[PDB]
Amino acid sequence: MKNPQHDASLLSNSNEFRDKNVEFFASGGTRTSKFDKLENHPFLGYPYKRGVKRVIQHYEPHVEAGGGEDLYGICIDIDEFSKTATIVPITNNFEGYLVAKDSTVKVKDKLIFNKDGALEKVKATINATALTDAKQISNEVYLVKVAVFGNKAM
Amino acid sequence: ALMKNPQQDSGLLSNSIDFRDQNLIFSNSGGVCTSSKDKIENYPAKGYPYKRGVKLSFGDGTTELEVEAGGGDDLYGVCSDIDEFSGMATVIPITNNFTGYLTLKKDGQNGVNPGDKLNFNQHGELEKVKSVNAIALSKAHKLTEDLFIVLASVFGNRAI
Amino acid sequence: LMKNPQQDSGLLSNSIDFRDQNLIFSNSGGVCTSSKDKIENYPAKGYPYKRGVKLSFGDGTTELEVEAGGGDDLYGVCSDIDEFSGMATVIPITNNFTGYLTLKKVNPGDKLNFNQHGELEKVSVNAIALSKAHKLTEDLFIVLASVFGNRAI
Repeated sequence: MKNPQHDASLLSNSNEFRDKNVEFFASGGTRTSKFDKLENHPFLGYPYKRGVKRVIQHYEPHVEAGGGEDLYGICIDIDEFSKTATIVPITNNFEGYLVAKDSTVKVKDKLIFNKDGALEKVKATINATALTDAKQISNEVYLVKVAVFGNKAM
Repeated sequence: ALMKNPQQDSGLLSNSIDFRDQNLIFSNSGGVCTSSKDKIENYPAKGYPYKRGVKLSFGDGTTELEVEAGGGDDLYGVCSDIDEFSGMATVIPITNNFTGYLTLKKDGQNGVNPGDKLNFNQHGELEKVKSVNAIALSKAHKLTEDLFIVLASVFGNRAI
Repeated sequence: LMKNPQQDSGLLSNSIDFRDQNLIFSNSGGVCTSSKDKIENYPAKGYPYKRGVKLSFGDGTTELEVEAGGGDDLYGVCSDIDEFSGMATVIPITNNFTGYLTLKKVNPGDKLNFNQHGELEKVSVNAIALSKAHKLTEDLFIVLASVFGNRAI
């Protein structure tokens, strides 16, 4: 979940202002423009911080985690109450932390979206460049800062 | 006819009380879902590129460039509106995603189904499938014996 | 080699006509600009002014920069440079651009692509020329081109 609703008995030690932004709940992008196009769509599953694809079946088409030739955009935020995901279309530049398949992605590596919407080292239908090393935040969840700028010819 | 506003007078009055299936008209300019951050351009129009993919067409050099219905590897954008008096075509560049009703070929129109991949032909009309990301969001709707439209979403070019 | 070098003179120049006054190296930005255009800035390495730029990484001590380049690494187009701060204004390849760009040392309608030095050269296709080359210096040529993204042709 984006923000797991768990009540604790202690306050998490977060007084240091450095190394405080690589978190799952940090939605959106590190750098954002006023003129970025955002579209809200119904979603099935947990497409948070993942590449998404449209699915059409009676209900209107939804989005779900996916990648490859079927990529349509990137999910940067989720509202669970209304079950709606915010998506940046692939025709729009993006910069932020996304889900990585494993802790094998280094800086400057070219990345592709897989079937599950996770970023992996290279075949590439899009232009994605890793800006940071893979960072573990959960039991097996890895986040990597990636700049995605449009498609890639051939 | 071959105009955004049907070039024929209507014999009857305001006669729609239902709110369903009232947007399937050729004069429905723009997009079904439109953002306030969209980039919109205008160009001189060469012919009738309305609701069709357009390409940059140049002349001898005496006059500025214009846009004409085209596709394939020359595709520049999609014409979503046209002003007849000034002959001005409103173009949304291919770098900006578009979702709306676009002209469809009258050759296999019965074969178009939601989820099918489409591409622009030489006349700027959509056809079933190579280099442009276009997916049909609905079935073909027939407005005239030669005029078919389809709800499509265009989200840029494609590899290979 | 500079966008707007500052010089001093004892005489004033005279503008005799309102035409062909925009063919100067100081003409930054674009000829046609949209109010909804996305604009970024990066630390500049070298002088990528009026050239295609690509992301360049150092040893990790400092932040990444943009340097003149093209081909498969093309990230965007540099349209302005701040001399005081070393900040290069970049328009990403995901946003279409129309303005004067550096041409390699060509007629309207020709297809152009960015070389390894960020210079536009005649033929992947990235831009379409809108005019003929204009010579500013013995080695500097500019051309009005429209960038539409990336296409396999």
